[PDB]
Amino acid sequence: NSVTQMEGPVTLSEEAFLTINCTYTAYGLYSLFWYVQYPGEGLQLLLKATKADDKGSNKGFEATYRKETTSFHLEKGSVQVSDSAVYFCALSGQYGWGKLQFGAGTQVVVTPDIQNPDPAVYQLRDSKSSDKSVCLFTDFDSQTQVSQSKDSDVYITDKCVLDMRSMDFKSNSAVAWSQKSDFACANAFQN
Amino acid sequence: DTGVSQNPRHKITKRGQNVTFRCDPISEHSRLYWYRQTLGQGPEFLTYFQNEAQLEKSRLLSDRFSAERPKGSFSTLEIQRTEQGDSAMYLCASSPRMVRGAEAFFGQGTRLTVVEDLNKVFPPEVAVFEPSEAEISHTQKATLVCLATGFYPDHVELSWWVNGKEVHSGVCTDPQPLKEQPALQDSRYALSSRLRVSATFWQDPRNHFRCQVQFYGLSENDEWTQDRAKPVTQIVSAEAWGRAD
Amino acid sequence: HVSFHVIQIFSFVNQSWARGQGSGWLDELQTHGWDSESGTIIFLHNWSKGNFSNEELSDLELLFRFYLFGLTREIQDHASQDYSKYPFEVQVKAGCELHSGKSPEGFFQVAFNGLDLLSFQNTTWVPSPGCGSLAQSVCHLLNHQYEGVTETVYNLIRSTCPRFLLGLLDAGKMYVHRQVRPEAWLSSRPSLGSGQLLLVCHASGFYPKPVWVTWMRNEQEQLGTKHGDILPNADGTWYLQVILEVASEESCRVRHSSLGGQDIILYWG
Amino acid sequence: IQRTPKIQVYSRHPAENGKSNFLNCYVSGFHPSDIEVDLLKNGERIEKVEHSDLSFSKDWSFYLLYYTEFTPTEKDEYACRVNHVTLSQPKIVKWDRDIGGGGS
Ligand SMILES: *[C@@H]1O[C@H](CO[C@@H]2O[C@@H](C)[C@@H](O)[C@@H](O)[C@@H]2O)[C@@H](O)[C@H](O)[C@H]1NC(C)=O
Ligand SMILES: CCCCCCCCCC
Ligand SMILES: CCCCCCCCCC
Repeated sequence: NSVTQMEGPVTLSEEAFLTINCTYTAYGLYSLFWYVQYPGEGLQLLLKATKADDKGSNKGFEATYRKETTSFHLEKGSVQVSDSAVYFCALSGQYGWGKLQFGAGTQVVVTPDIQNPDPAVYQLRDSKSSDKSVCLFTDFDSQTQVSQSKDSDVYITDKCVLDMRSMDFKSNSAVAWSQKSDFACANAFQN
Repeated sequence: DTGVSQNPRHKITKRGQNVTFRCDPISEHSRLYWYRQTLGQGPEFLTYFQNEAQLEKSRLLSDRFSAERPKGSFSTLEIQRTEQGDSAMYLCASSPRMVRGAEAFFGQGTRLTVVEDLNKVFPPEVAVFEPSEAEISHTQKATLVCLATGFYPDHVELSWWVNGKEVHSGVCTDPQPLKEQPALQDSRYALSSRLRVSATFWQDPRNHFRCQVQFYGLSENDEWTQDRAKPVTQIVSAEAWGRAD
Repeated sequence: HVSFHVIQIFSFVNQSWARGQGSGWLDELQTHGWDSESGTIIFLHNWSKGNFSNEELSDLELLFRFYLFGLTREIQDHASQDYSKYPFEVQVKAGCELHSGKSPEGFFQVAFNGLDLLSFQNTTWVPSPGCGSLAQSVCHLLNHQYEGVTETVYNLIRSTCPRFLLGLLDAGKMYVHRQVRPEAWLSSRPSLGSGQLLLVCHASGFYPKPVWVTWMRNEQEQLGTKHGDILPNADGTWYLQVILEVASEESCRVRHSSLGGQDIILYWG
Repeated sequence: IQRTPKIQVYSRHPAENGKSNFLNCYVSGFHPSDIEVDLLKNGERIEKVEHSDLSFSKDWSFYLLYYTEFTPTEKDEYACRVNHVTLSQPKIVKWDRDIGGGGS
């Protein structure tokens, strides 16, 4: 493929500068594009540049068609959590009339800045069946690494960011669960 | 904003079977493309129609694959004798006539999962887990957890419904399902989600919370010989009311 | 041989039957064909690729396939609204021409039913004075609603064409700048009147095209001969005949770059 | 507009009885490009005829070379037969061993 883009994921906090590198091999009067795929959604155009030295701009993202360096780097000055997505560099050959040729995609994970961590582990019971239960690790800062499980009977998800918009509040959490009856939340998460 | 429409949205087929995907481009777009996408990779080109004419196919396109666009409008893509590796998202895109540097408008895709046996297809079980009193007293917030387990194949859409309406605030679902048994090719899958609301909101027993899992399964057309219910495409939900204690 | 010409000819006979063919040329010498079955470039010589990569040439090949189908369809769509105008034929000549120390020439010219219709000047589609309101309104469309096409044409004729042409000329120098010697011979037959004798000096199989064949009495040229056209052979060489009518009393010269300042003198009887 | 084809018939090499040669027919100056061209031996069509790809001159008029291997004898005759929308009947131009056909 003639479109090579940065291997991801790229992980950075809200307000940090984002750069996704993209290089290409092309001929004549090609056109360059950046597509974005938000979680659970289809692909859609983010920005485009049809002619050399054209800068494509959208919602703070920008990419400049730079012939002489064979580049279409995606930059955004100040990322927001909602920018977490997969970004695809793309090239229309046949002098800008051809099919999009895509890079492999670069996942961006934008982490919330938690200034007031209240890291804790809780146990929640099932609303139907009190005996089944789940563990919740939450309110930890974004630099905290959640250990993967070393037990096949114990499942631990990756971290996930929720945003309570009505209260300008973001928090990290991860979940763990098991069939074992002797299942202890304190153990699931390495303290 | 009627965009590109693809049907079906998802499709499970038994290896060896034929499938036909359909695409309706944006009204009057003369240019129509079919691409294939596997998670972790960009869309891969399959074929290009200018009006009704198929002016370019991928060199690596299999003879099993054939597309048509008989009236320069809707297009069909048929894969004969499916294989596991044909499993992917089949994307249709359309572009306007006579515009250079044109945007390609993508549909939502047909997600194709080729299975060895349809008998292993299973809808999720779904449970809602109630907020911890420790979380409430300690933070004045309340996290509900939804857990979808034992499903196969791995495609579900989990959404949260508070008081009859879907919500996106306070919600965070796992990026990907996880394998209940990672060493197995036919592992079933699980997925968790979290909805965080104020403690006082959860404490009100008049508030209704629902975790809804859309499962993509067998079609009405598929053969079924088990006593268990045909694992058709369906919704499975768990629900709870608030509680004062 | 300083100019690359890519030509198209589009024939519109019915609203159901239209047809597009094309070729590339160094003047009289064909360097490229187009297989319309497959929509591909035919590289007629093993230097026809010039200094371009397969990738650059594949990319151009698909552009031409789309253009040929697209131009044909766009015309068929506007014309099928008046079956009266059929049949008609559209021609295109596009390319470039190099001149040492100057900007290269770039052109894109279009004909309709054998007459100038419009051409591309700088960044503007200018109509032929001779094609009236038809030409005028087609140029309005291209200048106002096909700017994407205009930018493509500009770049092809002003950037790609010179680059390709230099590579093509470099790759085929030996064949294009080759010298091939004419065979020359005299022959006789009666005229249908006058002197009642036709002397015919022939030269065939020479290359390049510049040639000088003049009948001559002693060291003095003999005016009043019929000079033929320089006509092509299938090998790229040329043929020429020159006729002197005489009443039959009592030399034809042959000059060419391939003879290295040694002309061919045939005497006759 | 239309233009009538000009037809010139000539041999690749000096004709010599019983020596394989090539017979050329150059048809030029015509429009539109739709044309039928046969090479004839004693007024019968020769089956193995080849032609250059279509081209056109400064004035947009089309031109074409048809050619085929032949062997000139004392007695065999040879022609170029062209039909075109400008012509109401095929036009036949005999080859002459000494001056060709079609002049100019
Ligand atoms: C093709 O050549 C182009 C013209 O360059 C000149 O001619 C070639 C054949 C060489 O002799 C070179 O040294 C001369 O400068 C270049 O513009 C171009 O880079 C070359 N390559 C391609 C793929 O276009
Ligand atoms: C792909 C090239 C299309 C050019 C437009 C032709 C306009 C036809 C108007 C009669
Ligand atoms: C019927 C009029 C033909 C129009 C020819 C336009 C050709 C432009 C190609 C760029």
